[PDB]
Amino acid sequence: TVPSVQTFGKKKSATAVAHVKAGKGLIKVNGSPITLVQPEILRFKVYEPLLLVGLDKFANIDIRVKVTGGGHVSQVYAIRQAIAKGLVAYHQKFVDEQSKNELKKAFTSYDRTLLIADSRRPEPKKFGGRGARSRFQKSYR
Amino acid sequence: SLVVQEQGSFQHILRLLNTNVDGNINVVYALTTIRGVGRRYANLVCKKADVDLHKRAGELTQEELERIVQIMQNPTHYKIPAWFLNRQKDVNDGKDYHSLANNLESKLRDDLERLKKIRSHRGIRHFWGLRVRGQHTKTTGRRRA
Amino acid sequence: AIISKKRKLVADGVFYAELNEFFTRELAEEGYSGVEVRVTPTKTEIIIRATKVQDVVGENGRRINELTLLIEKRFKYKRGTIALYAERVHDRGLSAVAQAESMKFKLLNGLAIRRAAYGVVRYVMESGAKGCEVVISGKLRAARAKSMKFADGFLIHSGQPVNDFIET
Amino acid sequence: GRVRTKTVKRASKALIEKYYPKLTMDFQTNKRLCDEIATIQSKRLRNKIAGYTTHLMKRIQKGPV
Amino acid sequence: AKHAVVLDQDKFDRIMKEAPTYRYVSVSVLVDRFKLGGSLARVALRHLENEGIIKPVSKHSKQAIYTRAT
Amino acid sequence: FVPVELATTIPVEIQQAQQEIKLFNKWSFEDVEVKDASLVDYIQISKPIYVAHTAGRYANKRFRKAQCPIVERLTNSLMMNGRNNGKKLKAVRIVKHTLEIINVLTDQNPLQVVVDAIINSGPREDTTRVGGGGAARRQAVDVSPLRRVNQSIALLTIGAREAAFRNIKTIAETLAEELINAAKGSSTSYAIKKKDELERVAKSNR
Amino acid sequence: QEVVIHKIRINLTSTKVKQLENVSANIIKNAETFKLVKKGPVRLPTKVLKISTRKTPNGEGSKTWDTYEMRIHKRYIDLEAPAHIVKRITQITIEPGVDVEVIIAA
Amino acid sequence: TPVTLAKVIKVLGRTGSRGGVTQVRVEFLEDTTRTIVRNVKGPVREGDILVLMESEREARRLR
Amino acid sequence: PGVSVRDVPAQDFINNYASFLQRQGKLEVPGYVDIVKTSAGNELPPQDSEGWFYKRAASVARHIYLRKQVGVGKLNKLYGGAKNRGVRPHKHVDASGSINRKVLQSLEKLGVVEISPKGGRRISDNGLRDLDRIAAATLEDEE
RNA sequence: UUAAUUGCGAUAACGAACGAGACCUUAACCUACUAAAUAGGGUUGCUGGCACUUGCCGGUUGACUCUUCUUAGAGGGACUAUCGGUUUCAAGCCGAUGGAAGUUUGAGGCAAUAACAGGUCUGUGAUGCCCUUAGACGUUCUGGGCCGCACGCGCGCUACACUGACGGAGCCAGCGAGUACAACCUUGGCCGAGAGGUCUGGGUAAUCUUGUGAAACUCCGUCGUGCUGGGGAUAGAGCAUUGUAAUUAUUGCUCUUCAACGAGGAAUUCCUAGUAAGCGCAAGUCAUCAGCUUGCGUUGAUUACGUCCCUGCCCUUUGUACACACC
Ligand SMILES: [Mg+2]
Ligand SMILES: [Mg+2]
Ligand SMILES: [Mg+2]
Ligand SMILES: [Mg+2]
Ligand SMILES: [Mg+2]
Ligand SMILES: [Mg+2]
Ligand SMILES: [Mg+2]
Ligand SMILES: [Mg+2]
Ligand SMILES: [Mg+2]
Ligand SMILES: [Mg+2]
Ligand SMILES: [Mg+2]
Repeated sequence: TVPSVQTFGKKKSATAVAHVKAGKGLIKVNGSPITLVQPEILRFKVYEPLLLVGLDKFANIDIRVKVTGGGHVSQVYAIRQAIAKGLVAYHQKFVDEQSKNELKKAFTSYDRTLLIADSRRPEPKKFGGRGARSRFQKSYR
Repeated sequence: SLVVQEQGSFQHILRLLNTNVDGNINVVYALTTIRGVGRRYANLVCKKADVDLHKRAGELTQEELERIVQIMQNPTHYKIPAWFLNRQKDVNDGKDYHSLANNLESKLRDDLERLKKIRSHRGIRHFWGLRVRGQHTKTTGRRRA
Repeated sequence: AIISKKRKLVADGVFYAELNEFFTRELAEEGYSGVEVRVTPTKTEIIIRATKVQDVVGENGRRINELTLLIEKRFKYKRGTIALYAERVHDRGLSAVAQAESMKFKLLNGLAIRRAAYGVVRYVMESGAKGCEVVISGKLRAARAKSMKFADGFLIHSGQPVNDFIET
Repeated sequence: GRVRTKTVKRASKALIEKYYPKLTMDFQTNKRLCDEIATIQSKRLRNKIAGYTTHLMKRIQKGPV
Repeated sequence: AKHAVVLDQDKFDRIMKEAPTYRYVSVSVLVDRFKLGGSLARVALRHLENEGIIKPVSKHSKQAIYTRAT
Repeated sequence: FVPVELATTIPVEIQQAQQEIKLFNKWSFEDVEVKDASLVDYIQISKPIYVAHTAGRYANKRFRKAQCPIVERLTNSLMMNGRNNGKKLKAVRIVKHTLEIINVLTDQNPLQVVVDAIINSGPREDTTRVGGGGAARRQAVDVSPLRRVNQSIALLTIGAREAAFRNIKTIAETLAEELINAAKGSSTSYAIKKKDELERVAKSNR
Repeated sequence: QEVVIHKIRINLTSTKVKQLENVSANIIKNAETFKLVKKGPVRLPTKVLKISTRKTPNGEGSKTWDTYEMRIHKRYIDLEAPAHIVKRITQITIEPGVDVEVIIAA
Repeated sequence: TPVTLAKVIKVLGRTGSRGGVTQVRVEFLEDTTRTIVRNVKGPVREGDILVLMESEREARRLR
Repeated sequence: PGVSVRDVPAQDFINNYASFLQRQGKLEVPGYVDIVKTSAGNELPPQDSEGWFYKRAASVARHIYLRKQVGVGKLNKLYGGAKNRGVRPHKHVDASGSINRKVLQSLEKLGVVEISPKGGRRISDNGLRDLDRIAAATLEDEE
């Protein structure tokens, strides 16, 4: 019934699903709040989308996320991309478009992907080597 | 926790079990210096003394050293499970025992003799001064004892 | 049975690939090409494509009824659930294996090797091939080995248009 | 290294030959115009044909060739 | 060994006199004054945050920077 | 100003350092103008970013390495050596502490010292080996200008790692000192000495 | 008179896709004619079977490899329908290659 | 240290026996319109700036 | 308002839980304290040694709060790590079997852990009370 | 120009095929369809605790409904697209904008003509002819042996630590794979410091193992730059496990031993992006063994984005007493 959007986020193979809602201002992840995350240095990278647009947008908008796959710094980036879309999808739906443009302008000037879904997936580790490109070590001595 | 107040300077070495207990540093790692003790055994011993591992313990009390030495001598009397030992299961039908100092190096030389007496595939390889535990020295280690 | 889906389907593929190679060795005289094994409930239709269909059938249930019982004794089955049908090939030239076993026989019997290839190529062009080839190798006279190559038309070697088009 | 192949350039030459009309400058139109007329099996090849047709149209504005 | 590991009351007093009015305060910069060894300096850093006197900047394990109470 | 109540409670110190100013991690990112052409529009403080870490598709085109923040390049160059290859998290932590050292060091914005360090350590003219018949004559060639930036960035973190090996002095304590020595043109650091070494090598081969 | 719904699951597992998808379309079209409550053609993850192998017999020359693999397409068509209507939908809609199979027990 | 601050006008091809050197014509910042073709070590774009000690000494294609 | 467990970071929580256990001293002892490896790859036993186990059971408690039904092996596997196996490369092996079982058995008697159906253990009524109070206490220390 | 005999263009050549490309498979995007209690969420029931107001976290296959994520069908989508220069204003290249994707979009898969005395008669009831054909060089048992070591090179691993080591604590992946005629993966519970036993299950597998809560990582402490707590080799003894059989330690674990080695000379390998490097997992072989390997995901830079200086190859012109072709 309430105005809501289900904004996903992705990096490498990490997958965060940020549900947004109307209320006081929850921004939770797997039950735990925004404030934890717990790689700890990249707490501020998940604060980045909030501080750019402002805390005022979260007085109405109530976010809640559930993350699966990938690793730590990927899931940070999964959350982070689930958050930035969370606002834009809400401001597109139930608020003016000039604000949503002002979001995108602020996101694009400080663009660390954020809105843009990241492209990079892993090259297969094809044979004749340890990794993908990385070959073995020939000898002629 | 506490920096060393009071005059201090209570002996740098410190001899124990005919071997050199290094001053300052730590009990555990002064014990490792003794011929026969390692890191996990010495940390086991420090528990029974009830001394802090944070303390340097070259300024130890003499009664505490006498406990430690007795713990080295007797495994079975004290709370030591008796397969945490250097040697275990030896002679005919009886008990496990170990040493940790000049007593151990002598015990090792006695067990090396025991191996030489039996003339086993291990003991024969000790006579040669070569590779006991079926390891290939086709390539590796071209210097040797 | 029951086994895992991933192990059944590989055992089915094996079973087929065993059958395929048996019928290559056993039906050499009949001019066999390939099997098409269908597995429905109760019955299983083991269709066998071959040139000399009258020789595969024999005289109204004779060689096929020997082979059905052989398949049952290999793979534990009962009578009724296996059923053989020997059909003709829709244009023999298009199928490569048919021509392979013809070239096999022509060499075995006694014929000019070059002309044996040229005759079979012309047949394939008459049947309706955009292109064709025959490689024949080993020692076609003399001690030292050679390859010998006889061909016609557009031959695609690369790409996927290969599994689709070129019967090898 | 985007140099369009022969078949691309061969068809697109024969396409604009027969259909100078029914080719509005822009791609998506000319793309749908290509799949109508010529019978391409691929998707990419068809898109790549359409890609050259356009480049032929855009030259056509600046004189002949 | 290069010495500067031995603990004394004379060395205890010099550390307290060498504490206040000091920009950099860390495990390295104490040891750079030929002081008590890495951890003994690290413990000495811990005492200098008992009741102010030197206040913290960073809190990390080994990257433990402090500065005087302004 | 204006701490808005979000259900998931944020600390008071964090809510203050937000919105009003486009800061770095805690302190401001502004100022730090170079006033030396060649390094302007490459050593870019003009691009404000809040953490020294991105995914950053910079290694793709050619001059997208210039648009990358200078702080990330320092975490990036700090990742050298196979023990520490990958692991930005650690390097970002180290970059955090170097800046905190400089904040304590005679006040001053720490990014100013970071940028002032890179400017001095960048070589003016570097020699490249020419064939020229057979012998190893080296013509003096001009360095331009990401190459000055890129070599200086490595030169700095090489001074850090060389000091760091068998040493109490933490990579941040070493790097910060290398930045300090490079800001106040002293020629005691490894980055400045190696700049001086080539210069010198440039004058000799002209 | 009966109308006893046993809840029957249909198993479709096979290599070929264009047959399988056509088979799966044929059963749902039969369900639409017989008008039953049924969950649609569910599509389970494709178990890809990877046999890694050196191309050589001899183990000489360069060390080349061939991932000889097998595609598998595991599908489901769950029926909330009686026993007799399942006996009909087993008799018809049988194509070659695709492994039609019935669980029958909820 | 008398430094001459130089600025690029045209990259005159990639030169040298090896790949890592470039001939580039230079219109220096102060006192403009005195064009000199001097070599370059690293990556270049039009309108870039060059720091160097020794300015008025024109370089040729390296053997 | 509304107080919760997660708002307190896990580091400070387990310390506050450890101190809470030291104040009671009724968590119980296993019988192998400091005569024990903890992980089957680990050259040195716990350095804190005395205490320690109170931090351990606090950790198992908060893990069992967060998860649905955690048993012994899953803890072993979680708490395990890298063997310094030699000149050979590393491997993962699950931590000591019994100690984690003695952590669970002790937490069952206190009333932190409750036995769950299907497979494993879940949380009691009175266990959830101490978790929330310790969460409230650490939040007051931050403020 | 192109990665390309890829194309423009000039043109005794014109239009063609093969190879390249196209194709194929996979990896990238869809709040646009079709779908789910073997994939996940929302309300609500019962129910656990909190602050105690309405609010927060839950736990339940109790209901109802949804398909964003998930799978995976069917489609589309990128065409160097639009703009700018730049280039006989060609082929194309270069920079911005948007766009999931602007490196042939990424990676492979197939891969021509002609061959090579490359390798394989130790994958082969694929095989010619020399071998042999019962004292068999057949088969089969039983014990060894391939693993021996003054010593040469060749892939590899672990390190020479303080970007660390050791403790705890935090704690997030993907490829996978797995037994009913056997003995597979094996949670959950008890015993054991371990290894490992045992009862019991679940699973022929998006269902159970399994979120394979893997490692490196992140936090707080111990040691501080000493062959030190770095480094683990060599050793002794025991406790386990596989197998009929373990000494020429099968492997694991226990405690003890603490050797060499303070970043490696001449040389030379690999590499241009989710790559290198790190890290672990994974199946393969396997009763038992991982430093191996084909896959996988995690952390993720540096530096070109050029040139023919070396190396190799390719053409082209030239020469050639060569054509079994510089052996
Ligand atoms: Mg072709
Ligand atoms: Mg191709
Ligand atoms: Mg190690
Ligand atoms: Mg490709
Ligand atoms: Mg040969
Ligand atoms: Mg033979
Ligand atoms: Mg061998
Ligand atoms: Mg190899
Ligand atoms: Mg699974
Ligand atoms: Mg040692
Ligand atoms: Mg070659």
